[PDB]
This record gives sequence, C-alpha cells and structure tokens, in this order.
Amino acid sequence: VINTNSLSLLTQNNLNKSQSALGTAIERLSSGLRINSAKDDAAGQAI
Amino acid sequence: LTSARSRIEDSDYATEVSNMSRAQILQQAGTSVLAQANQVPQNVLSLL
Repeated sequence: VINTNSLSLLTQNNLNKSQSALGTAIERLSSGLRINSAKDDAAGQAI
Repeated sequence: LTSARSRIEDSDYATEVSNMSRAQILQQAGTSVLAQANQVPQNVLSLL
C-alpha cells in the first residue's frame, strides 16, 4: 500500500543484470576478443 | 652480405597487411562503440 514500493524494488533488479550483459557485449566488441579476463574462460586464457 | 642484411631487416608484406586490416576493423568497432556508450547515460537521463 502506501509505505513501500515493492514493485519498483522488483523492477530495479532487471536493469542492472541486463546492463551487465550490455557491458560484456560492448567490451567484447571493442576488444575484438571473446575472452578478456580469465573470469570468462580460464582454460581458454591459458591455452 | 646484401642478401643477409635484407633478410634480417626487411618486413613481410603479408603479415603487415593482415595486421593493418585487423587494426582497421578494431578502429571502426571502437569508434561506434564509444558513440553508443556516450548515448547510453544520455538515454538514462532522458528516461529520468
């Protein structure tokens, strides 16, 4: 009811995650590489 | 000696052309990407 906007709190969840995907894609394109830090693929990084 | 110096010194047309091509692709990408990156906070404010 009046006090708390639980709905908006739920919406907030959706922007960041998608934005993290956005940034991953952006940085991937800029670098020209799929694997830009060992986080994404340690094995591929080493190989 | 001329042949030896040439081999030590000259560069490989093919390798260097390939590198140039790759770098040009990267430049195009990065330019476009920076444009969009600036655009993104812009739409954040717009939706504000």
